Amino acid sequence: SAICVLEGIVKGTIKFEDIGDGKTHVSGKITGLQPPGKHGFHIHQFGDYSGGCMSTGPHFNPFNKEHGGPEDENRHAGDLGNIVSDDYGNADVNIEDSQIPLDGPNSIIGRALVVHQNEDDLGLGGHKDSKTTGNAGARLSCGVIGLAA
Amino acid sequence: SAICVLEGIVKGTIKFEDIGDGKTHVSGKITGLQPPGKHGFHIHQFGDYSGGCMSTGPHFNPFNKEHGGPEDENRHAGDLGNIVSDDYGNADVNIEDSQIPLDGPNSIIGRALVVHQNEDDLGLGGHKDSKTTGNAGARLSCGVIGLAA
Ligand SMILES: [Cu+2]
Ligand SMILES: [Cu+2]
Ligand SMILES: [Zn+2]
Ligand SMILES: [Zn+2]
Repeated sequence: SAICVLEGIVKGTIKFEDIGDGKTHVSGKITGLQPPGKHGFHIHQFGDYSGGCMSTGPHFNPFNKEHGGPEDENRHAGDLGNIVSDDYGNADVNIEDSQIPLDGPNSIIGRALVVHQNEDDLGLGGHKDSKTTGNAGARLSCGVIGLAA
Repeated sequence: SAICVLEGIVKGTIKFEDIGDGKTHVSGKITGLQPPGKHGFHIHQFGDYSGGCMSTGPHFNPFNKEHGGPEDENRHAGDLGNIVSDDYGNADVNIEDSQIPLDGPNSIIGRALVVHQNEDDLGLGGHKDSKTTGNAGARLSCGVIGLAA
């Protein structure tokens, strides 16, 4: 098991459980996520927010692919897609994925979870930065991913 | 390299560098650390502060020893001893140690750094809890230890 306490504007505790396989299940309640709609949600390379969310670096990309959506083969391991907030800024996270293991050479422990101001276009927006960040825009919050009981 | 952004009352960014060996060097500037004098400083088992610093659990103890000081053989790997704050609450951390590696089966990545209200008696206080926590008292702040560039 692993766990992430979000720091920044958007608040919440995100748990990670080996499910497993194979797959890990990521969940938790998020609040303060404005405006309502879809927001990019990604594991980034470094678990360092000493300099703000900017210091977590680029998307976690161990298999050296382009940015995509969680269902594409051509996809960063850290590409969890979008989560959705309602009119009050509340969101429930409930995602299953098989490129974010809790051990092994490509584990996510000690990396960072990041949630974004905009929708992640899943690499299909035809923007300058579509194929790297999904054009997801500003980093609202981040948390270091930690070993949990 | 690894890094810790302190959350709680006491503020600061603590860096961890393989030095190395062998040994890792831990440093950074801390503020808000009252009252002046010695405060226990320890790596704890879980990088989880979802429930407050309490959720980081006991001292990191991979080699299954009793609590001691950093120079004892009979010592938790997480036992970094005491740091010192001046009259204004400021402290400079500068410690070298060889039981807190940044990789391997006994790495500290994804665990937690914790700083305490009291002096750690290094297992010599003859208190109920001397040989487990050093009688270090309340957890003022904690940070998850993260992978850094
Ligand atoms: Cu991101
Ligand atoms: Cu401690
Ligand atoms: Zn990506
Ligand atoms: Zn100890």
